[PDB]
Amino acid sequence: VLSPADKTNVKAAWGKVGAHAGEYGAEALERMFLSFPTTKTYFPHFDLSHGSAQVKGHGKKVADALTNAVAHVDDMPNALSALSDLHAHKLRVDPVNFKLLSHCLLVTLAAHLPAEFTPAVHASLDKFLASVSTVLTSKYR
Amino acid sequence: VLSPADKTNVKAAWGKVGAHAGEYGAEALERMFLSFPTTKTYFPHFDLSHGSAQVKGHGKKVADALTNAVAHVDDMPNALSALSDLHAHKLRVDPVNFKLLSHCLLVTLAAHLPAEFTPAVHASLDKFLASVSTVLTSKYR
Amino acid sequence: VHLTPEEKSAVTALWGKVNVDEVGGEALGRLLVVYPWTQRFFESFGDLSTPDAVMGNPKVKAHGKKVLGAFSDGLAHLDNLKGTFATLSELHCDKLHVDPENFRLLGNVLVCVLAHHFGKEFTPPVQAAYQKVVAGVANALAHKYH
Amino acid sequence: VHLTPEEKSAVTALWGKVNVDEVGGEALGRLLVVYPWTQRFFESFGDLSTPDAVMGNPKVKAHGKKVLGAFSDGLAHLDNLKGTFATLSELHCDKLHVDPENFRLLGNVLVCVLAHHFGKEFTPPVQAAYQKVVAGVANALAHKYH
Ligand code: HEM
Ligand code: HEM
Ligand code: HEM
Ligand code: HEM
Ligand SMILES: COc1ccc(OCc2cccnc2)c(C=O)c1
Ligand SMILES: *Cc1cc(OC)ccc1OCc1cccnc1
Ligand SMILES: *Cc1cc(OC)ccc1OCc1cccnc1
Repeated sequence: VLSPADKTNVKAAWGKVGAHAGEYGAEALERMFLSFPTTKTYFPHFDLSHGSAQVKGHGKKVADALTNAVAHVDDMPNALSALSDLHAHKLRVDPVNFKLLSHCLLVTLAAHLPAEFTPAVHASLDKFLASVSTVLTSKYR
Repeated sequence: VLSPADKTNVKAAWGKVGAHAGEYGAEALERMFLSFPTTKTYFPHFDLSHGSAQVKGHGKKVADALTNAVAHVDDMPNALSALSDLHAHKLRVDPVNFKLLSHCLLVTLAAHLPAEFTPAVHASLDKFLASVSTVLTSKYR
Repeated sequence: VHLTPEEKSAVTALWGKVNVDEVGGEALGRLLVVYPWTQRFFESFGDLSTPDAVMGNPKVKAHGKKVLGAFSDGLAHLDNLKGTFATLSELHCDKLHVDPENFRLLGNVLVCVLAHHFGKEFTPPVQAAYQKVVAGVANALAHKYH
Repeated sequence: VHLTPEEKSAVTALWGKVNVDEVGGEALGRLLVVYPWTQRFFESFGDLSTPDAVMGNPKVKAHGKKVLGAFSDGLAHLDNLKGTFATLSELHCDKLHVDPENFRLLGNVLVCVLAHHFGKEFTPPVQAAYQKVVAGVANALAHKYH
């Protein structure tokens, strides 16, 4: 449950991230696949090598979903309904994997925002990602 | 995120507890205190011995809040705002403890409601307690 | 795992009454219904599309028997739990990469199954004992990771 | 634990640049800000009411140096993390009863802080090597829980 302050921080920080969203999503993905190899079993047909066009393209998709989540922060279940069915119902992603990606995204954010990744922004973004993760792993249809 | 089916399962199952509320809430607490002694540190001035009048009264409060949560399942954050402030801000209960009590409540329901505790209802109840736990451990105030 | 003398007898007494042909399937079955992502590990079992399909799936019931048997072994060697499960630990950790948290979930699902089956006989104290047992079993299976 | 030669080497090169007087405090400080329930273990530390009070807390800074110092210890003994943390593990598990998931959280929080300080230098390969280390440390710290 995001407080009014979390929502402000999330919109402000993601707004900061700005045009670099897709890039950050791809890097988060690369960081996850390297640091936690088991996560690769979910992407059997992807070229998961450093810089592959597939990971970068997929990263843009993740980032745009997050941007959409940020924009409908008050009714995420509704806005993420399709992706929730995809991840929770069809792929059966173990929730631990969402904690791994989330962590890799925060690591990625920290690496590119030495001036804006304050403790409060970190805390707010962590709750947002935890919220988005719970929505994507819950079958509410 | 509870599906329409979860709400129906939770309302049907929890509804059968009824007047057994305090007793079942108290039994869940006792099961929790005996199975995971670390939980007892949250209740210092409490008489935790078997049959304790304090545990019995506390169990009725826990059970009634759950009834209230089931009533406002479609708007739990607002309904549980005060209880969330209590546990998240004032008591700072480590999130792990909620999983332990939740599990103890499922055990209690199962031991008393054999016909109602089907795999599907078991599932919805777990999801429901996890949702209540998330709200109670979140600071959205 | 340290089970007092009294706990050991309560655990053995109860386990003596367990239907060894059903309790394992019930537990493995509920795990797949309650925590659906675990189905990903059992796609080869066939139809797991609904709660009833899972609970009535023959491969779920058969595999359930093996699982219960492993818990039984643990009960006969609470003294050497990590040793008893060394071979299963390599399978689940090095080969299947089942996240350790899932072992804890199955243990707890088993506990819900015993309560469901035994009702009031599965008292708070007997549960306290069983929690130690499944906690040890889960730790022994995760050992390879540590 | 494992860590290949390149990994063990990279981890070292980076640790050499880590400020031992502040990174620990920042990691502990962020743990308290991001996961507020952790503040229940530091009531004697003083004002922790706002992120500014937390990140500025003298007790948080000082304690964080000891924390970092333990990580520095683990690095010098990657082949025996369990032994290295035996004393801390008894303190955290048996005395304080800190739930083990929190060890994992502080570990990842430290990784974020490292990324924050090193920027592009904290490459995915360097992170990967450091995730092996913090996971080793957390498992080592939770040993008395096994
Ligand atoms: C913040 C978390 C995440 C978000 C916002 C997210 C978002 C997305 C999006 C936008 C897609 C494309 C959907 C489409 O094609 O219509 C997708 C697909 C997918 N996601 Fe995620 N995802 C997240 C986490 C995860 C995690 C943790 C894993 C598991 C390790 C994962 C595994 C997959 C896979 C396997 C696909 C399908 C790939 C393909 O076949 O093209 N996702 N995700
Ligand atoms: C299903 C989740 C839970 C619910 C519905 C719940 C509900 C409540 C309610 C209604 C109160 C009683 C306040 C009053 O007197 O009006 C309360 C107080 C309290 N709860 Fe919880 N609680 C839950 C989980 C937990 C957990 C996991 C812990 C710790 C193991 C915890 C520790 C406490 C404490 C220490 C108090 C104050 C008791 C006193 O000093 O009188 N609660 N809770
Ligand atoms: C917590 C206690 C658990 C016990 C005691 C246990 C026990 C067993 C045993 C006895 C086997 C068969 C070994 C053999 O073939 O020689 C097995 C296999 C296996 N287990 Fe578990 N297990 C546990 C938890 C889990 C969990 C939580 C998962 C994942 C959700 C899992 C997934 C599997 C899979 C995939 C196999 C192979 C089955 C197949 O595909 O044929 N196990 N387990
Ligand atoms: C995971 C890495 C961790 C390491 C390496 C670590 C290391 C340390 C060290 C070296 C000490 C001081 C020991 C002494 O001088 O007696 C200590 C004490 C303590 N740690 Fe940790 N710690 C970790 C995680 C945690 C976590 C997650 C919590 C709580 C959420 C925590 C709570 C405490 C407390 C309460 C004490 C201090 C008690 C006091 O002085 O009042 N630690 N830690
Ligand atoms: C130990 O500290 C407290 C503080 C407030 C309380 O009750 C008032 C309240 C607060 C939040 C939600 N509902 C009721 C209680 C009730 O034991 C205990
Ligand atoms: C608010 C919230 C916090 C956490 O922290 C772990 C996890 C999930 C969550 O919310 C899920 C949600 C979000 C919007 C609407 N319904 C459920
Ligand atoms: C829906 C939901 C599911 C889980 O885990 C199964 C945890 C939390 C959760 O929802 C939290 C919530 C509920 C209502 C409004 N905001 C957040």
